[PDB]
Amino acid sequence: HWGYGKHNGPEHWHKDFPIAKGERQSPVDIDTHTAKYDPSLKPLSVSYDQATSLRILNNGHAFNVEFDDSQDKAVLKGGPLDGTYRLIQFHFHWGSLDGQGSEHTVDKKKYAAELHLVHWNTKYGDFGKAVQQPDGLAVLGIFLKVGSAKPGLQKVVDVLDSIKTKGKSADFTNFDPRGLLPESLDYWTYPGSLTTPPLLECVTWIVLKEPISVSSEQVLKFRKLNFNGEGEPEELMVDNWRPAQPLKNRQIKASFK
Ligand SMILES: [Zn+2]
Repeated sequence: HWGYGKHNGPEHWHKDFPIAKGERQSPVDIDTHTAKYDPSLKPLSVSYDQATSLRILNNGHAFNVEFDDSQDKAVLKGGPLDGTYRLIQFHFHWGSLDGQGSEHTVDKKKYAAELHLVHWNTKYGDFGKAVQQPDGLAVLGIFLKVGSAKPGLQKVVDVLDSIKTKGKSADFTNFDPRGLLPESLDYWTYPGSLTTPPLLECVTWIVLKEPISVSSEQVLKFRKLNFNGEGEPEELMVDNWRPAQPLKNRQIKASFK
């Protein structure tokens, strides 16, 4: 099965998922000088006040913080988007070392980690139908650098001991994802894909320019998670990132000058 090891990592995924070599794959390098300001983009609207988190799950590739997406409770709209996109989960990608871990890069710079807040277009009814559409998902990507602690991340960090291994979940109610956002909502946007198999080309990416800072202790706790299940040989969950893919026939647009 696919993963992030030498024998099953990103360079192998195309054998089971040929779209891995497709025309709109993610992540990409964001070349800041080539991205063009688009004055027709609108401000992002991130409306998370009524978010209902439910559970946190180690799925063997990352951990997902899952939300109730059966009503418009936590939604993303505006920016490049037409319509309303409902938050279903967030997760991170991170490195074994502070100098790598992000999926997107900025002028080839790798951040220590990257947060993905995943939303689906309500016009398609359910996430499973949305991923079959070219405008099915909107993913808000936020870079993490190591410095000061992010207070709003600590509740996530502290539950990780209870979901160490693949297949473990824990109750995770009343978590406010607003505590993971930077000050500015300036962003880059482009059409792309899921960054894990099945790699479907269904995502409008919105990548924030401003990173958030997390502490060394916080990222060290991410690195104590395991890819394996309980009772199996320990393989630390680190370096769960796909590298940048060819931009091909795409333009990255900036919301800011
Ligand atoms: Zn992701």
